[PDB]
Amino acid sequence: LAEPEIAPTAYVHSFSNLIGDVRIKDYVHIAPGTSIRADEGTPFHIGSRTNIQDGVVIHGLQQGRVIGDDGQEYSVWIGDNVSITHMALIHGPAYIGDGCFIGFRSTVFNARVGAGCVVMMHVLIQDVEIPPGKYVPSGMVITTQQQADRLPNVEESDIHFAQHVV
Amino acid sequence: LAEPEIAPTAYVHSFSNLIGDVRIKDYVHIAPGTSIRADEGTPFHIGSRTNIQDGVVIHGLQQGRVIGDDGQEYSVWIGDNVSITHMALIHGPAYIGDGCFIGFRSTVFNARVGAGCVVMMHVLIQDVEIPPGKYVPSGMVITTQQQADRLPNVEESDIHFAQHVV
Amino acid sequence: LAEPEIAPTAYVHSFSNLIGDVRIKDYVHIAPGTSIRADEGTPFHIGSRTNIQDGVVIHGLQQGRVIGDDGQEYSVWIGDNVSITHMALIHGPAYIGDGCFIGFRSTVFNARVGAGCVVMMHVLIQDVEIPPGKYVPSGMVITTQQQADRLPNVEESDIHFAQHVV
Ligand SMILES: [Cl-]
Ligand SMILES: [Cl-]
Ligand SMILES: [Cl-]
Ligand SMILES: [Cl-]
Ligand SMILES: [Zn+2]
Ligand SMILES: [Zn+2]
Ligand SMILES: [Zn+2]
Repeated sequence: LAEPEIAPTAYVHSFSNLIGDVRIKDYVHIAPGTSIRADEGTPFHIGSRTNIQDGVVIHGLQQGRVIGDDGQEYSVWIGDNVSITHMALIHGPAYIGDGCFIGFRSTVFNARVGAGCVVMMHVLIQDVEIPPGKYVPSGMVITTQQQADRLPNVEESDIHFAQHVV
Repeated sequence: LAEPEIAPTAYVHSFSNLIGDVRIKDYVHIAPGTSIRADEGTPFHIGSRTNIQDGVVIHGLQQGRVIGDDGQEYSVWIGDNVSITHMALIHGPAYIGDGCFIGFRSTVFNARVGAGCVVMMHVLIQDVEIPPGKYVPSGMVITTQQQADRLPNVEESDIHFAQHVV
Repeated sequence: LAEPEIAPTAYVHSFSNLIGDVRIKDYVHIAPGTSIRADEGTPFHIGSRTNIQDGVVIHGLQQGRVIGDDGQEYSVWIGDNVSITHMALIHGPAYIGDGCFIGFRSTVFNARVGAGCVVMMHVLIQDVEIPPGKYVPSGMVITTQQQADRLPNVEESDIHFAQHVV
């Protein structure tokens, strides 16, 4: 496999299982207890200032890609200023836009989550595109575009909540 | 504890925490980031060509067994050609039949899942017997036999989905 | 960081990622595959005879504390005789009282769970106080005090179930 590209100012805990063509940008913080393996789906991108918390798995299917902001194909693209919180599963093909909060134990698989979404806890997002700036309440199972298209907009209190957590 | 029995053609990543009387058959693939410990409930069986993905825990209660295809008691029996996908929890006593797909973050505990089931994501299956060839949609919490007995049959698109993932 | 205080009779598996001011009392059993890091929120308390099972993460927010039984502030307080079962997430600020069962894949975050509760599988408890002696059925997402105030009392069969698991 290709080697990870780890920006000089990124922090990757030595316990993180980081493998393959994972392109990690400035000031990223990858916690212990994480698995970020581009051994099937590849490449991955993790944007600047993004935090990957303990218990997260990031993996990808061999087949299936999203377009990154650079126009290249990725198995997983996670933007800048994103929080991928404890036990989240981000499984390629997946795009998560800048500034998103992905709350505890939530999954994004075969999906695009627009910039500035606040996804709460114990959520499944699969097989859909979530527009930018949407809020997903805890426990929601979003598997159809019809559901995704009904989601509420992020409110000030949702932004406040996310900022408080991270 | 007894030692694992690892078939010559099985692959067990060195990071896997594999302990006790775990009987692993031909062409099994056990990923890093897995825990498969027969230190309480024992023994375990993992059938040929089965894949155990990163984030899975397989454990068992000291008391409580299922009958394997060989007539012996097991804490956990997982058949041939099974996919135990990321973050699944298979907790003995448990039987999972040949050809099952167990989707991301799903749990099987004190239960039997018949051959050829397609269990989707964020599912709980507990205290029930799922007949062969049933589909469990994402997010379902199955804790009574009445619920298990209402499940739909696997359709071609469910089989196609599972094959595409694995 | 301060060092953990590990009681002489506590068992902490060498694979456990245990960091910071974590105060572990008599006869505690911490499994492999656990993460218990007081590197942000701190301190933590884990009471006597409590079991932390494989797959659990215990972490805390930098800001936000609960009052322990000793009157001191904690990020996470887990009482005596508690079972924190596989893949549970206990995230500070959090208080879990003596004798609680926290079932598989359940989360307690920014919440107080009174002594003697039986919390089942795939539960979220967030932003609430659960009174002592309440039962939370599997799959419940408890995010408001109104929901918490409707919970049923633990019955003999719930106690029997918990004892049987642990
Ligand atoms: Cl973390
Ligand atoms: Cl999980
Ligand atoms: Cl894997
Ligand atoms: Cl354990
Ligand atoms: Zn995968
Ligand atoms: Zn167990
Ligand atoms: Zn945390």
